[PDB]
Amino acid sequence: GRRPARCYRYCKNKPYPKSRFCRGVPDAKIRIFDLGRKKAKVDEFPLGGHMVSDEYEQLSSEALEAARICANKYMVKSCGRDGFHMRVRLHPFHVIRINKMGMRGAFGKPQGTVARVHIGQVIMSIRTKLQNEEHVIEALRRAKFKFPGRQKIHISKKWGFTKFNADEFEDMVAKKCLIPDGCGVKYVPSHGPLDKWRVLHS
Amino acid sequence: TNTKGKRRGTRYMFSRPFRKHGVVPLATYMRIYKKGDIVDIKGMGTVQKGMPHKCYHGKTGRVYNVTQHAVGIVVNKQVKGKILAKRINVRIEHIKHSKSRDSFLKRVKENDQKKKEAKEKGTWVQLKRQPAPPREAHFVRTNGKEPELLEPIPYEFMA
Amino acid sequence: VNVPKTRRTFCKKCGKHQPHKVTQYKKGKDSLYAQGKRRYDRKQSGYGGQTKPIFRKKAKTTKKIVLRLECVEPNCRSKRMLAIKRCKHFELGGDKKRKGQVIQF
Amino acid sequence: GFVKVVKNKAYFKRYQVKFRRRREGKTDYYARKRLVIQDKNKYNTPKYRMIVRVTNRDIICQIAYARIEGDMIVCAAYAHELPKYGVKVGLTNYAAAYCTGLLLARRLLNRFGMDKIYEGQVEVTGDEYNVESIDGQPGAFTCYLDAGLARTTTGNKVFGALKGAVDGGLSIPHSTKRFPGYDSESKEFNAEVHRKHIMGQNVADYMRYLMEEDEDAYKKQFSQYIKNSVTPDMMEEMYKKAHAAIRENPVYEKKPKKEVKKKRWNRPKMSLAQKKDRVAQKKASFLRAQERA
Amino acid sequence: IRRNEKIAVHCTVRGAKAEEILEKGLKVREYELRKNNFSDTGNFGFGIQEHIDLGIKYDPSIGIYGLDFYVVLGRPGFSIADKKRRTGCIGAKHRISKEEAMRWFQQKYDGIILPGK
RNA sequence: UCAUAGCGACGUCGCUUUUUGAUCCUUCGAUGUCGGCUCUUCCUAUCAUUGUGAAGCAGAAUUCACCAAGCGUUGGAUUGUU
RNA sequence: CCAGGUGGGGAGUUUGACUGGGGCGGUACACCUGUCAAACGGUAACGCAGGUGUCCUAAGGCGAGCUCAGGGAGGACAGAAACCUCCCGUGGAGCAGAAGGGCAAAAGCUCGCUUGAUCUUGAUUUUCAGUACGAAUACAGACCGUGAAAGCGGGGCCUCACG
RNA sequence: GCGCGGGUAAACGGCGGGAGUAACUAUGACUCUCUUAAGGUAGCCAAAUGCCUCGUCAUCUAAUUAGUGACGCGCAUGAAU
RNA sequence: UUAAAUGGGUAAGAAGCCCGGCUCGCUGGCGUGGAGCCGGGCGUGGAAUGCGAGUGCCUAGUGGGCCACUUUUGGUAAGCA
RNA sequence: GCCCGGAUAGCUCAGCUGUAGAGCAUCAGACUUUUAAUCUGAGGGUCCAGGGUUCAAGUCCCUGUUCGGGCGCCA
RNA sequence: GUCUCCGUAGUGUAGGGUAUCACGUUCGCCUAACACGCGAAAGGUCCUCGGUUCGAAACCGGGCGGAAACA
RNA sequence: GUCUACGGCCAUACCACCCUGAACGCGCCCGAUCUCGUCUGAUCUCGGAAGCUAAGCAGGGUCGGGCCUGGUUAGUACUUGGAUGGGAGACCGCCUGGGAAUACCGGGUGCUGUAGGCUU
Ligand SMILES: [Mg+2]
Ligand SMILES: [Mg+2]
Ligand SMILES: [Mg+2]
Ligand SMILES: [Mg+2]
Ligand SMILES: [Mg+2]
Ligand SMILES: [Mg+2]
Ligand SMILES: [Mg+2]
Ligand SMILES: [Mg+2]
Ligand SMILES: [Mg+2]
Ligand SMILES: [Mg+2]
Ligand SMILES: [Mg+2]
Ligand SMILES: [Mg+2]
Ligand SMILES: [Mg+2]
Ligand SMILES: [Mg+2]
Ligand SMILES: [Mg+2]
Ligand SMILES: [Mg+2]
Ligand SMILES: [Mg+2]
Ligand SMILES: [Mg+2]
Ligand SMILES: [Mg+2]
Ligand SMILES: [Mg+2]
Ligand SMILES: [Mg+2]
Ligand SMILES: [Mg+2]
Ligand SMILES: [Mg+2]
Ligand SMILES: [Mg+2]
Ligand SMILES: [Mg+2]
Ligand SMILES: [Mg+2]
Ligand SMILES: [Mg+2]
Ligand SMILES: [Mg+2]
Ligand SMILES: [Mg+2]
Ligand SMILES: [Zn+2]
Repeated sequence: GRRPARCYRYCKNKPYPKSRFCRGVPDAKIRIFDLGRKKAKVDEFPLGGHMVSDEYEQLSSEALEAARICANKYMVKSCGRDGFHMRVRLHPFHVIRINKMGMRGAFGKPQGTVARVHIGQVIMSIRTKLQNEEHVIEALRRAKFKFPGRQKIHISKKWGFTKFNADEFEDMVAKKCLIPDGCGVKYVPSHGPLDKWRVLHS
Repeated sequence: TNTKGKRRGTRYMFSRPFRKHGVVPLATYMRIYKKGDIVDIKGMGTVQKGMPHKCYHGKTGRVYNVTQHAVGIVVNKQVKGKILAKRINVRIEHIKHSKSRDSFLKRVKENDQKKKEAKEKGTWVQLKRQPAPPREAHFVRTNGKEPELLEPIPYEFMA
Repeated sequence: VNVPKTRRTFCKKCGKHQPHKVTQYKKGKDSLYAQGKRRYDRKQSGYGGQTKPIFRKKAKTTKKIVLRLECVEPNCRSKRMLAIKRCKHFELGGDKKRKGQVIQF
Repeated sequence: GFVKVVKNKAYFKRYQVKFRRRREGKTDYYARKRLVIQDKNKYNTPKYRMIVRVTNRDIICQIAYARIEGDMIVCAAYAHELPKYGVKVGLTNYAAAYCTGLLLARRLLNRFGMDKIYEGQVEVTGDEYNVESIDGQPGAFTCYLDAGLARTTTGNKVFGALKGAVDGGLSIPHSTKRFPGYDSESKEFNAEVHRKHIMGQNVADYMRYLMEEDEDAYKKQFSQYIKNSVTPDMMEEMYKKAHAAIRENPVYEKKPKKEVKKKRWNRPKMSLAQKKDRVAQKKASFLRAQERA
Repeated sequence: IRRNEKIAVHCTVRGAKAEEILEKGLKVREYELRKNNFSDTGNFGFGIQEHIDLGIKYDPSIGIYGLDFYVVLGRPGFSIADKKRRTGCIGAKHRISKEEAMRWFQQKYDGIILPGK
């Protein structure tokens, strides 16, 4: 019932999201996006690795389903169930239509959902222990084969999923311009009211 | 295919500018419009009376008549094959004074007083405007500062 | 719609605004001696069958309601007619609806 | 942590601010554009506005026309300036409104070099009088009454100022509806109770009645009437003489007073250096208090 | 019920009548208003069941309705918020808070509020 | 037991024109239209036969691959039938 | 001889169009909104999301007065919702309908009065070939309404509601 | 003349549906009802008439989508169509 | 909200500019305003580049198109639409 | 377009300018070996809606609402 | 393949404001006893899952099914 | 230096909280006989002047929130025109010119017309 993905590889149909017009959309096969020790705060998983794809293709949801399951299986087999955090960065908002078996009223019915990427676009995101880099490299390598295009694997210079560079991060949080908040962090500009300053630094 | 209503395709055309909805500033009302003065066509949407047709928005015309609340203006409209002169009536708040003719007139008045002053003083003076001629070979100092050496920074794949 | 049985309006004869009585206009009976009807009878005479078109299409649903109005002034009783837009349900001088009631018990 | 906040950052970021005077609620821009806008095919002819305002202490009356930079005002009248002749107590009342309207009328007429013609109504009365232009003379001045936010109800002092104007010689269109003399149910204009309110019999009878009912409530009511010994009678002739003086000389002059210094009563905005010093020394004081323990 | 019916009816009372009716109700309550009837804006009010006791006696025609007071407070100047011209806010420290409602209550009626519940 | 002797889910990249589609470019002053009978040659994505490799190939039997199309691939009942 | 009825026995003639061939199916056949449309305008497909053949003596015309959706805090019955009061509230409501635009002492709601939804000549815009219809915009001339007046109103806030 | 009223099917034609009901279950002799007025009776059948269909069972042959015999809720058999 | 590039309109003078002066039944506090008109003075001709323009009449054929870069709609795609 | 005929207990119809009735009904009582069957009672009029002639209307007259028919047909 | 309808006490059934009845089983009355009769009790998370609103078997989206109807 | 009436522009002006306010002024405040309204003088209207800046208002304050304006992001994203450029395509690179918007980090926070008052 599902056509070959090579038919829907290229983004060529004017992004067409689920909306009030796009009714009767089949429910996506992707529902779970963040996996692993999501409770991990900020430091226990310092290293951040990313799969990045350099191509303007639309990626089918089930494709990243298989990729995510594969990454999770490798993680739980090799690094243990506690020592990683899985996060994907794509949501199949684009809707793809199929015209069934002349072509009067050729506008077809939606049948799936795909996600569109660009030249620099992270797909998978992993934060884990520093000595797990060899583990994660292979984890993303095997994950790539579930994807139609050709992707690059890159170790993020930044500290985990934080938008800040790993080198300066420890000091940055030390001088209290940065605070940890759950998985992420909260940058603290010095332009609030002095009470908001004075509650901390003390 | 599409319909031919008087205001099709004017959703963003006639929208008020952001943070500008509401009561019209009154200044735009008592602007004094002569006959033969040059005005442009905006077509503010908050007033639905005396609306210019969508085509005339963002074009400039000259006034040929004046009434209680509108003015008669002449604008050249491009029909498919040629361009024709149209006389249309628009309530005031849809149009504004055009600064093009005003700037030209300011330059002309400066030219006239320059003409007055150059006569009796006897010196010959320049009138036209020239289109940015060549640039007059000159020197550039160094002050003993060494021109710093650039060098492209190396490729890194940040993300 | 609902329209009052009387209303003040401009009357051409007396040349001002006067009270007028309104009435729904009803089309009169064909003269059967007017020129076109008579030409029609002459043509339909003899053989040849129906010599003129028969509409039999009826794409409209309703009619333009015409109100015959006349000035109540005793000297001048000139009757003018005014046309109202189309309407399915027409009514003359019904009760004036008024908003603030229990709608309904 | 109970309810979503309303006045959040986004609400402010997209909040739109009304006009300055509308926010201060001092000018109804709907009616303002309604009143002042001159027709387009006149191009320079100012539509004059008789602006009247009610102040808890004073009465404002002026004749304005608006230009792009702002409103242009030719002449003004002030109830606080009124007692410089005639009446001295009883300001910001109906009689005050009529008198100051007449005063504004007369001073406009004089400063127009026109006061001699169009006397208006030298004799004061409550009936209807609308001035007319005289051929061979400059056209009669006309203007409209800029009521403003005041509730224009039959028997409002602003209409008293209007009557002062129309008796003064101004052609301001007005029906005979919004005056004390008008009867609502009878649709009639008595025109005698109207002049009673115009001149002050309306407060005269009240304050004369208040004698036999009370004396200390009398005192607390008309305390400044007690001083100047303002009797319930002798309150007609002084209004008459006020009108006479209005006729004689309505010109207004200021008082030369230049002996002032630059003693600033406010405080200026501190410069960036002051804010930085303040925040830094607050920093020092806080950190010091903490290291004290 | 159905809309545009005549469900309720009320009045707004100010002045001597207002305070005497309020004291009438408070005596009906013996000046005990217990815990949280006060509203945080400063105003408050309460409901009762039997109006006949005080005041006006029973008439067999009329029935046995209850009612609900809701008295509002204020300081001189509060009418600026309702004034037509130059309307404005009132300022923070000029406002009324619950905390001073009981203070003024006990300052006037010696009523009891906040039982230990 | 053991991922991969043999299998391959979730995905994904293709090949072919032996299905069926989509289009209507060629012919409507006509290219005879289903099937069968006969007859020739060609293709390999090899069913058998030659020679090989692998196995959860002890033998026997079988399965999976390679070079490989020279040769062979039947007789009948029912159905017009493919 | 004339009238009425019957009269495929018989006579003449018709039996739309667009269409990814036609037929069946739909109307892309007159229209309106948003998009397609590639930032003036114009722009196709049996492209997509929709709507129309009306409804309104007021849902029209004025003027005055009010602020709405929603939320919070309360207060007998009464609670998720009945009603009152206070507070916040850029409109997140309503304006007949589809949608878009526009709208806060508004164009929304409640009231007072009313018929400018009237009688006339031209001009212009809109599709346009710059024909017609329809619709619309400025005027000009009467006669009115409303308001205190400025003014506003010759139908519906504008974009369709028709020969 | 058409309507209104009778009569007429070896005249043209038509012979559907829903409820309730029997000691396994099932069905419903029986009772009621709907839409036009009845609701396929006697008989016959995968027929020259059955899409599903090469219906199923028996026989016929080594093998039978054929043939015969049998069953019939029969898309859509049937009484001088 | 912000907002390109590309792009659409207008102006770049003698029909202009400046002085006087008259007419008006429109407008009007006013010699108002505005329009119209008669005179007068202005020439360094008021950006580049190129080019001679303006105008009247009659009128055939055509009204099945297709393809190319780029933008783009439907469609899996198409020598598809 | 014309002539019209009928709308009333859940269903149909008679009808008093004068308190709507009959039935098929619904439910309940007696009645009964039980059921039938038999009666009785209660309750039930989408009196087609608005009017009007009216003391007084289901009726009489209009106005519409349908439902139905029988006639006439140049935009 | 597309489209339409429908998924509920054991069984089948109707049905936002706590699943009706029939049979199935137990059951207790009656009878000498059976039968019969009657009565009650038990009995279905209303196909599953996601959402929507105070709350959903009901409303909206899927997934399964089953059944036709086209193809 | 201000303030009042009328404004022009319509947040640099808004909103939140805090503090200061001399003189005029504006207000708050008192009363309901008349005008006028409502249920109620709450609003609206009218008549006053016992008291008060408390509120409004004005000024200032806030590492305030906004708003305005800058740097940044960045010659990046994008784009006019060209190639018998690369690449299977997807797209990318180059020539030619033009050229953004977050985040982040700075600065500012009402000017101003007319008319009229106060301020040694
Ligand atoms: Mg395939
Ligand atoms: Mg497409
Ligand atoms: Mg279109
Ligand atoms: Mg469209
Ligand atoms: Mg657009
Ligand atoms: Mg004729
Ligand atoms: Mg007003
Ligand atoms: Mg072909
Ligand atoms: Mg052929
Ligand atoms: Mg030929
Ligand atoms: Mg041949
Ligand atoms: Mg091979
Ligand atoms: Mg051979
Ligand atoms: Mg024939
Ligand atoms: Mg465009
Ligand atoms: Mg374009
Ligand atoms: Mg209003
Ligand atoms: Mg009038
Ligand atoms: Mg007129
Ligand atoms: Mg209109
Ligand atoms: Mg049978
Ligand atoms: Mg059979
Ligand atoms: Mg057969
Ligand atoms: Mg045989
Ligand atoms: Mg047989
Ligand atoms: Mg093409
Ligand atoms: Mg073609
Ligand atoms: Mg801030
Ligand atoms: Mg470029
Ligand atoms: Zn007449």
